[PDB]
Amino acid sequence: MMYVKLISSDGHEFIVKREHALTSGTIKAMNEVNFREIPSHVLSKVCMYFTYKVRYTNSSTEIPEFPIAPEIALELLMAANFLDC
Amino acid sequence: SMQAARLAKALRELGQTGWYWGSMTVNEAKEKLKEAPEGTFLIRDSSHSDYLLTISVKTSAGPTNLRIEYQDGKFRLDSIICVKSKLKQFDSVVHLIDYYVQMCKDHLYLTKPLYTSAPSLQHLCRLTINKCTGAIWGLPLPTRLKDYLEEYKFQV
Amino acid sequence: MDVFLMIRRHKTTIFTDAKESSTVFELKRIVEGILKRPPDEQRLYKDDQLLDDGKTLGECGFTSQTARPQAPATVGLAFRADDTFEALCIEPFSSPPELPDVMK
Ligand SMILES: *CC(=O)Nc1cccc(CNC(=O)[C@H](Cc2ccc(OP(=O)(O)O)cc2)NC(=O)Cc2ccc(F)cc2)c1
Repeated sequence: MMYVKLISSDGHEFIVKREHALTSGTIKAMNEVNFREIPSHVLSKVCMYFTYKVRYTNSSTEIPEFPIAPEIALELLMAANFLDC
Repeated sequence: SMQAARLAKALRELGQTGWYWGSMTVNEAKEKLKEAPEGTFLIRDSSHSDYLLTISVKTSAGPTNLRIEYQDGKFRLDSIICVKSKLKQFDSVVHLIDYYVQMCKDHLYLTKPLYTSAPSLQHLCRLTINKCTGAIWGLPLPTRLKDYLEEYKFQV
Repeated sequence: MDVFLMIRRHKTTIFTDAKESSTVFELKRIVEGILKRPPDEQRLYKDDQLLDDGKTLGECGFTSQTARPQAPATVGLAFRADDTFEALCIEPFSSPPELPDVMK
């Protein structure tokens, strides 16, 4: 109950703080999760979103831009919708 | 008619921005924007009952403020200040802001909004997609997600 | 000063954070608790440069502005193999598809 393992469709294993992964209601509803349809160029960005969301919720720090390359944006939208985050 | 159904839609959009600060006073907006880059902006409620909202924006000379009126189903910048006939009218206040942001990219100078909180990842993707195209209809996305993009078509 | 990191080996990526004042060894201790290999069986890298256990992450060049939550800095990791270390090997993430022409 410290880290969880999120595995992409192409077999990359992302080990992230359990608290941060619970940013996703879908992950929160479910130690390891396999995302059969989310590739690593998407899932890696999702994991950065978790870090950013935890850091910049209820902070007094100015919220910086979250970078999303146009080339990943459509699949990342589908991932984010599936993940409810 | 004040067209409350249109207003409700416009206020829903405003709630999605992440840069609507609600009951913020002019003094509080000044302190927030004091050290921001030129053009950094937010939207908040106006202290004045003849206006619905106020844009607060950093200028070279410090934060300044510009009110937005809502009349007959249309949003417009303050016409006591700006020449009325040359003011575009909008059904949507986020559209109003997005229009002036895009005009500044190509004397109100707007660049980037000051967020109150981190938006959802879905919304951040929506912004990115909108900055790339308006042709939602043809994207390789399920209809459910096209409807989501249609709910907030703005680039800011 | 918080630094936000990806520690990467093969197809494993650990998202974690530390301080500029954290030592390389303390980072190895984080890795040990996750991947169950002791610090002496770990080598950590910034690009191709081996990091010495005693240096701080800031001394290695990991700074709060270049290791942000939304853009973490990468630390390479290599494990012991028998009587030596494996070569550093980080597998790339997948390639995005081509953009729709409307989006280019
Ligand atoms: C057409 C156009 O571009 N007009 C335009 C653009 C930028 C600025 C102005 C002129 N603005 C002002 O004179 C404002 C008036 C104002 C003051 C306070 C509010 O907030 P509210 O009462 O909560 O709606 C709205 C409008 N003057 C200032 O902003 C001066 C100022 C600056 C910082 C402060 F803390 C207080 C006052 C026209």
